[PDB]
Parts: sequence; structure tokens; C-alpha cells
Amino acid sequence: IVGGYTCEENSLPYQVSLNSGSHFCGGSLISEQWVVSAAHCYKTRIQVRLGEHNIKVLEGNEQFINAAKIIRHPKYNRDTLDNDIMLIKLSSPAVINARVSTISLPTAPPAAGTECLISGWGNTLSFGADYPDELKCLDAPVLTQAECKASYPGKITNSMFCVGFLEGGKDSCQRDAGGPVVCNGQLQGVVSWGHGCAWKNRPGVYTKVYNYVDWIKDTIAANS
Amino acid sequence: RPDFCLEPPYTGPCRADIIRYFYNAKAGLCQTFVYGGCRAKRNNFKSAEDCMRTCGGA
Ligand SMILES: [Ca+2]
Repeated sequence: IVGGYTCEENSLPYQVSLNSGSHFCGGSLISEQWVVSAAHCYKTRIQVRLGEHNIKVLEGNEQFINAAKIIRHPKYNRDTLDNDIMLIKLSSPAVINARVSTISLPTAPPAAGTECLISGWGNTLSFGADYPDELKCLDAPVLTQAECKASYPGKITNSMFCVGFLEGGKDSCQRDAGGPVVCNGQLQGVVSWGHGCAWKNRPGVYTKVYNYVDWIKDTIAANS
Repeated sequence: RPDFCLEPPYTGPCRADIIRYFYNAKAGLCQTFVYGGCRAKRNNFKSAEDCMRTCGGA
């Protein structure tokens, strides 16, 4: 996250870190046993780290749970980036408590102008490699679909929407992918892609979680 | 020693941090970079051994 701030500790109890060696992507806890992330975050083995704030220091609230199943959306296209969403089933249920808990799936997608909270352990610079130890947060508005498309002509599919700022300086970035965009108490987006990070006229592009509510619920049911 | 070994590395638009290798023709060495997870260019290898096999060297 570029141009954000350090989140209050454990105030985003749904935020997870996906780890393979090191943190490589974020995710969101949606039930005791399931996490939503981005399909481009796929690896055949993932450790999910819940309850984190500082990912380099044991703080005593963490739960580390290996993924038992990792399921990319069947229509993910790695070249257009369409349908960039995935589900991870935890090998054991997370212990739900004040510091680890779920975020609701949405009942309607977010209107343009809605202010949302984007979070993750991604790069904090638009040029450079400053990967933070502590979880970062950004408040940012949903863009109209017209302005999203104008920013990335030809590239915005029906699975995608933009959140951020055309003036630059505030965005998600590498290592944020798969993490949450929360608006009005609902998981509305999955961090996906952008041209650069926080570049002028190049806002962040996110997967529209609302389009996948049925897929998520049916996939959870089919794999338990 | 193919031409694409001389391309600059390309993180790409996706926002993961996948560890990959590129041949750095200035250093004469395969080196790591952050690959965002999609739309790779050719100077992008999963290990240093794969990078050295293809690019050396030169
Ligand atoms: Ca920690």
C-alpha cells in the first residue's frame, strides 16, 4: 500500500497473509474455514497466517494454518486477468476471536464514490522496494466504471472495478494482491492489478466480489 | 544466450510478489526480481539454474 497508514493493530481481523517462504499475497477470511484471494496468487501449497499485524515478529495473536484446498475460479484468464479470484480452504478451522474473524460477503456492489478500506503488506513505494513489517491501510473511493475504463482502455472486464485516485500517490501495490477492499462492512474487492503502483491516471483494479457470491457459497458447500 | 536475456526484467501489472530470476547482462549474472504473477516476459525464470541454463553466461 502506497500513500496509506499503518492500520490499528488487529483492527482488520479478516485480513490474512499468504505465505510460502515469505509473505507473497493477502487474503480475506470469509468463514471459519475459507479465505478469498486472487487467482494469480495461486501456488500448490500455501500457509495462511491469521491474526497478524507485524509479519516479522511473533505477537501472540497469530494462527498459522496450511491450505487444504486451493481453488481458482474456473474462468480465470491469465492474459486478460478476467475472473481473478480464488478460494482457499484451511486444513483446520480458524479460531474466531477478537483478533481473527470474518468479513461479510456483499449484498450489492458498491456505488461509485463509496469510500472503502484497502489493506495489505505490499510495497509502500511507487518506485523502490519498501515492504513493510506492519499492516498498512488506505481509504479510497470507488471509481465509476466509465472512468475505470477510460484509465485502462480495452482492459476492464465485467469482473473488474477501480478504486483509488487519478492524481497518483495512493494505491495498492505488489504483495497486496488477493487482499481486501471493504466498503460498508462488506468485502467488495480483491486486490488484482494496475499499471505501476500509485501512478497518475492509473488507479488500482480489483475483482468485484459481488459477482462471485453464488460461486463462493456453492464452492464452499461442495468442498465440505 | 538468446536475445531476450538482454531484456530488462518485468514485474508486470499483477500485485503478488513471486520470486523469479532474470539475467542481468550488465552484471553477467542471474538475479532475483519481484514478479507480480501475470503477463511475464521471457527474461523470467523459476530458478537460478533455469536462468543460467538459458542465459549463462551471456
Ligand atoms: Ca506477527
